[PDB]
Amino acid sequence: SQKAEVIMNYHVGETVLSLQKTTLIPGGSESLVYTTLSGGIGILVPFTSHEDHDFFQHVEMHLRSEHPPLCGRDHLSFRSYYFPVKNVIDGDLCEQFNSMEPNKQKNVSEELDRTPPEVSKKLEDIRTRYA
Amino acid sequence: EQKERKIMKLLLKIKNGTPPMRKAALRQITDKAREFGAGPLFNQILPLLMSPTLEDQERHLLVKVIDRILYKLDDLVRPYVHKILVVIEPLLIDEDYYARVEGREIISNLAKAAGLATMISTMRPDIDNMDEYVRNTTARAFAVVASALGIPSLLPFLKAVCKSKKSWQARHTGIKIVQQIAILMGCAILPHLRSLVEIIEHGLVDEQQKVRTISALAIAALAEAATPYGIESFDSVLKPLWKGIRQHRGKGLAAFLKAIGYLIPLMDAEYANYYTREVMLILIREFQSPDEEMKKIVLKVVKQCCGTDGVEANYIKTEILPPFFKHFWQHRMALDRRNYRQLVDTTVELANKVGAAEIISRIVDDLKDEAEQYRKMVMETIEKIMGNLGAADIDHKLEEQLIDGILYAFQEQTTEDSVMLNGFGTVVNALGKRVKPYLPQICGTVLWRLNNKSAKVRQQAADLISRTAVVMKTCQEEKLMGHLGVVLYEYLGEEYPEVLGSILGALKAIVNVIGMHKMTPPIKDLLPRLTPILKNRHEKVQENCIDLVGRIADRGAEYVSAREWMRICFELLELLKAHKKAIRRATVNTFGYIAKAIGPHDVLATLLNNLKVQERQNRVCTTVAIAIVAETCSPFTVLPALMNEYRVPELNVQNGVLKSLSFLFEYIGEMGKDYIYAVTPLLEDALMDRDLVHRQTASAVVQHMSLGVYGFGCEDSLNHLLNYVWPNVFETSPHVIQAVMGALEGLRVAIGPCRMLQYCLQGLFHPARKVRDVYWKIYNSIYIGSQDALIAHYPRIYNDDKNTYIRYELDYIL
Amino acid sequence: QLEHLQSKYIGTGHADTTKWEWLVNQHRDSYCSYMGHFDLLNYFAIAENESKARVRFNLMEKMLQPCGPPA
Amino acid sequence: MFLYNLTLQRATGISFAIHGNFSGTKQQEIVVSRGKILELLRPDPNTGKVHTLLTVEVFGVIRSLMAFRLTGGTKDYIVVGSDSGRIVILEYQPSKNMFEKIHQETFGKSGCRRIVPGQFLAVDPKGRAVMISAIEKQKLVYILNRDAAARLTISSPLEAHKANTLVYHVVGVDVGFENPMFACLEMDYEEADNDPTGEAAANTQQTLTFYELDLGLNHVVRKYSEPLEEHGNFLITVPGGSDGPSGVLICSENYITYKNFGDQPDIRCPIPRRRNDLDDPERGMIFVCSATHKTKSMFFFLAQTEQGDIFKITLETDEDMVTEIRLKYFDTVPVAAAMCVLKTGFLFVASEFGNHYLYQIAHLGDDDEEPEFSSAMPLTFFFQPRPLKNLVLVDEL
Amino acid sequence: AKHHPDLIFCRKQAGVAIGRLCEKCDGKCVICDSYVRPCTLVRICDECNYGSYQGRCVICGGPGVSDAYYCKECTIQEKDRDGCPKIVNLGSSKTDLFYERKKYG
RNA sequence: AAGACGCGC
RNA sequence: GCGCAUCAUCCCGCGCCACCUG
Ligand SMILES: [Zn+2]
Ligand SMILES: [Zn+2]
Ligand SMILES: [Zn+2]
Repeated sequence: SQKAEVIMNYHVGETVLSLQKTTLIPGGSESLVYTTLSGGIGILVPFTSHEDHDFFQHVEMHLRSEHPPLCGRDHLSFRSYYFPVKNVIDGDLCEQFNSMEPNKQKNVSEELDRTPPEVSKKLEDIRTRYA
Repeated sequence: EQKERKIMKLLLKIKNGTPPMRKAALRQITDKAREFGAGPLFNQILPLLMSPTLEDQERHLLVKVIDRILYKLDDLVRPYVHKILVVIEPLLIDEDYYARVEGREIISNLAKAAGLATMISTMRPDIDNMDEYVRNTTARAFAVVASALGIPSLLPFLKAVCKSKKSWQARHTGIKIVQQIAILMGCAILPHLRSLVEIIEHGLVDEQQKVRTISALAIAALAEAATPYGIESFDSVLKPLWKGIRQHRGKGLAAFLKAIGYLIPLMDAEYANYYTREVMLILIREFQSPDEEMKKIVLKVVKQCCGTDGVEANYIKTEILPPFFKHFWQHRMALDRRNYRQLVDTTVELANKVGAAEIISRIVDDLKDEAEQYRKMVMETIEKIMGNLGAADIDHKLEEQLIDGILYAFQEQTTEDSVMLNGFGTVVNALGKRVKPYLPQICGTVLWRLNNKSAKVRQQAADLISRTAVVMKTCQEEKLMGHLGVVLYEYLGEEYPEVLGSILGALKAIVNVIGMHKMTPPIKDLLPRLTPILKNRHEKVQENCIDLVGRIADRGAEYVSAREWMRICFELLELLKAHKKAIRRATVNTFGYIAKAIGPHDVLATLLNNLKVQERQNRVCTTVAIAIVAETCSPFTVLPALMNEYRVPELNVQNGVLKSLSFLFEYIGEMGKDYIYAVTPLLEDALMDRDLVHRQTASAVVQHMSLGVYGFGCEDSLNHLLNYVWPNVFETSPHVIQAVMGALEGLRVAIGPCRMLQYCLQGLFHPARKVRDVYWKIYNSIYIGSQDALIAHYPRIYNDDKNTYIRYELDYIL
Repeated sequence: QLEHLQSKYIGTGHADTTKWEWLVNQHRDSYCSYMGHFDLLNYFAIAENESKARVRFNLMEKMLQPCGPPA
Repeated sequence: MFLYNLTLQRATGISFAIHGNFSGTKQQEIVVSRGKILELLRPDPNTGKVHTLLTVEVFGVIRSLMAFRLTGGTKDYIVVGSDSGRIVILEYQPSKNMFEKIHQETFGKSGCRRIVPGQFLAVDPKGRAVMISAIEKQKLVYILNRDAAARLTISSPLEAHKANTLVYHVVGVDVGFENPMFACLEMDYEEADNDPTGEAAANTQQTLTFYELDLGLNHVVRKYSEPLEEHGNFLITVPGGSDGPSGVLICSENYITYKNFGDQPDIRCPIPRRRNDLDDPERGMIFVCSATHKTKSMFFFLAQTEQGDIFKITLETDEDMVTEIRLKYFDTVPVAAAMCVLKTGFLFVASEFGNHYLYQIAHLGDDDEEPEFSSAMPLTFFFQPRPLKNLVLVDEL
Repeated sequence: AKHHPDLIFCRKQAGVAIGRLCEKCDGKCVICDSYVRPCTLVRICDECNYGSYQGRCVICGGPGVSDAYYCKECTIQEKDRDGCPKIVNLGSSKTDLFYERKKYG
């Protein structure tokens, strides 16, 4: 008969036993907050514009190509552990971008034709808006 | 009888006739060897190898067919192992690398296929043979057969042979076997070093001169096979070797010195230093020996001793350098080959260890010697030192002396060799800025060598200019470089092909070192002058001019008219039939830059019309050119033309355009996810059961696209493509099987192992056998990669009344 | 003739491999993956009032002969 | 239809723990690994508080974690075995406040596979070699050395594969400047699957396999294979050399076994039980975690049972022979996945669930009023639990 | 390698040394023979790198002038986590080619 | 002029 | 024996792997 189709896939890495879509901060927007069995709490934030999504995707790809994980594990393979990633952008690399030494971050800044200060401002804008 | 009557006909078919006939004959030999047997076949084959008038080609073909028929037959060659061995022995004893490799492969196949018992039975009696050549070839046979199947299975047998008391010949043979194992195995004998050392020890104690010499050689071979570690297993051999060093003389002294020199790097720094100090007196006493072999041995020993860190620069300089350098610099000993290379290696190692200063400062004077061999040797030492250590140790006097020496050596160019040019280039590169005052002298000398007696020494002059252009440009002499460039420009009319190639290479170097807009020759006139050079036939000038025009298109494309662009494109299509692969790669690169510079319409139309040459050599080149054009230009401006060209019913055109699509998808990578929808009808049409080549091309396109678009969520069209790709698994041609396997692997890594497991679970236990086999191999291919997801993708199997097949741990509910 | 990597791997079936071998290999792989994954082991140790050490010990003992005796 | 992934709260549960001088100073530090987060935290002896100093995410599953140092050195390196088929050695830089990679060697495919090394990791106590082992059929040995530039070097892996065998635990054995030694609970199962009578479970005992590491021959060979009376759980490394005798303790059901290579007799000691147990007597008792304290004057071992009882294991031995093993009840704490005994009289307990406590040792309780047990006593043992007396709670996380 | 099925790899445990490639095989991939996106280096085994074998081309066996590399597709397909990718055979084509060249040369 | 592979009159 | 077709397959002129020799 009729069969549904999957539009999104991701691998948090820990068992998830909670899932809800409610606002957290007053005056904010709806978010998909989830809680895992390991004791971590995370949220999912939609993209309000195409330019922001493109910038975030470019930043994530450049960080993956330039800054590998510490244990030598492929980030794309780690996220595509059981099923391929679909329409999900990881923010962990974007937040870890603030921890690297200045040389590489500045270099990727002109590689993206942008500057580190406004890049950090845009990174913190999502956090201060949806959380 | 009839079995033998069918042998000589096939032999004459495979040895005489066209290659297709001999290949076909070999085919039915391989096919029908199951029923033919081995007995009469060998009884007829072996006398052919026994013929004294055997040729190289006949021997190679016969040994190849023997190898193949022996690979096919597992345990059907036992009765004739001795005959095969004794007839391969002359083949392996030869001094040909390929022949000895084939012989050792044959013997390894014998060891793998045949049992050890029959080999032992046919192998034992010839150990104590009086003839020496058979003993040597049997030693090689033992080496290779013990390399096969592992050494420990016959190590006690070797110990028993070496412990023989009847004659010294058996002990000599056993020590030869140990030496051969050491020289052939390499690092595979390290766990079994102690037993071999104990076996060789008592043979070393033996009073026979031949036995003790071969024991020393075996010890040296074991030491060089265990160079990193193994001194603890060798510390029990030092005393007899020292006794031989201090007592024995002659060949035994040489063998013992070689063994101790090999053993010196094994131990620690202090022990090595003490032993080098002990042996230095004997080395000094032996340097002036007339024998060349002993001189080579002591040179190698000195090099090995100097390579160790136990010695110090001051001590080695004050002890061994004066006498060795006095007694080891003569033309009579320089006339040799092995002595030449060993002296070069020893001097360069000594220069690296102690320093280059004195070792070059007191050979630059000898560089002035009129002897050509002495000059070549000293220049080779100089260039090796410059390449290894560097040049930040030279003062003005030494550097000017070296410049004078190299200029004098190059001026008296009598022999034909590129070592002159290599040495000069290494010298000028090492000098760098410090040679800038001298550049006008080199320019004048190279000009004088260039303009004389009708283009004979101009080849090396142009090669020298190309090599030295880097330092010429970094010396800030731009006007001189432009003068050389323009002069060489009017020197472009030389008829000689190699001279013309050297000219083209020099022009490439001069236009690469400096910007093109600063070049004095007219490019707008240079290209019409290079076009006849493009129409040339010699390989060197062709490749040089193709790379030159590639550089023209890469950088100087603004000053070139489109008419001559299209024309040189026409001769690029004409020239695409070149034999060399580098020429074709440079040619397709030139198409890439031309299509980047100008609109990809005329060049695309010309390339698409070259798919009817009736030869795949040009078709693949045109395919690569079209792919690079589409990659360097807008893809959406190329695909409609590709489809329109596909609309023709020409099979070659369809294959070419499909390969072009595959190459384009491979090149673009992730950017081509937007063009997936445009090629789906073409892929569906190609996947139809019409032509095998169409299916292979479609599978290649699917695999390349799947790898490219992986990780971006394009499964909707990939699943539809797999729905048509899947029914192509049931095929027999190896090429289509490989293409299908690659396509399914790409679809697995893109979609995920779950869908692949679902598809492969349909017939894992089919009643038929072929479908079960192909499903099982596909399942194995899926299971090898990304195994950690199949656990979640496994289905549920209901347990029986005797076994449990349900994982109850996954049914827990919180 | 690149079947060397196929033969040099443990845990995969071939032409006449019966159901029992496939199921025991599946069970062994499942147990090893359970041991490797911290989250699933924690889930198992939460489901039953036990400890992770005891759970992994029992899982190791289950690796001796899954799916009953061979037939 | 595109979402952005964030993390408001990081993982808190602790799966592994280790301690050492990771900053090059005398101040001890603790490195614990979360599910997929590696962070460094150290306590303050003056106040007893614990503050995190660094927290990074590795984007991978951590299966092993332990520290080592070279002989004569002052800094401890970090070795972690992830699901990826490679091994990486870490190093903490106090100036940059981040982990610096020093080496990375690949040896197999990624993912939690049955025959891929990474599950078990062993390091030589002296700090000259490291051993990584898989669940089945795979074992690799690496050599750790320092070059003339005072930088870490990695040698080639060693072939130590054994077909159709299962490994329960791998741990290094002290040799005292001799060749490094490794011991594992290797056992075979080839005959288990070939018997249709169902006797695979019966007549199948574990073996204590020993492996050398011959630096001269650069190869590994099996030393012994000693069958065991009952199945074991994990092994303990006894500090050997000049300070104490070399050996290994085997933890099993209701028993502890001491074994050593040579002519060392076996020593057995039943695990004491509480007074008037309310549980089922048929249920066995095992060990969940253990610690150590290699004090120069005298070393002792700490272990925790299933119910959380802390037992102070004291080993009594002659110059070269072992006499008896004396068990003693220390205190009772919540069950902990890993426990580390810090210097300066501090104990850190990484509880399996709930909050993590940091007790402070005040009285060692050497021969207190409570009687102690020993292996020399003929035939079980019973002890009465008491509230916290030796340990004093200071701070909890 | 890919074109000729006769050639086989040693498939031994990877060592610490890095393989080399000659001028002819400067950009070829060690598995699929591609000149696109070289990302990761190539490791050689201890047996394949000993004495005379040091500094030799992985594919054909000429002098080593450039370092070998793995392409992007090979890295994605997880094919680089395998044994030593060095050919131990000498190739059937090379033997015939050398024999005919020696005969007609 | 060469290493393999598959296609029918 | 005919007509064919595929593998960015070869087209590289000779290379050198511990050795000959009183
Ligand atoms: Zn090559
Ligand atoms: Zn190899
Ligand atoms: Zn590749």
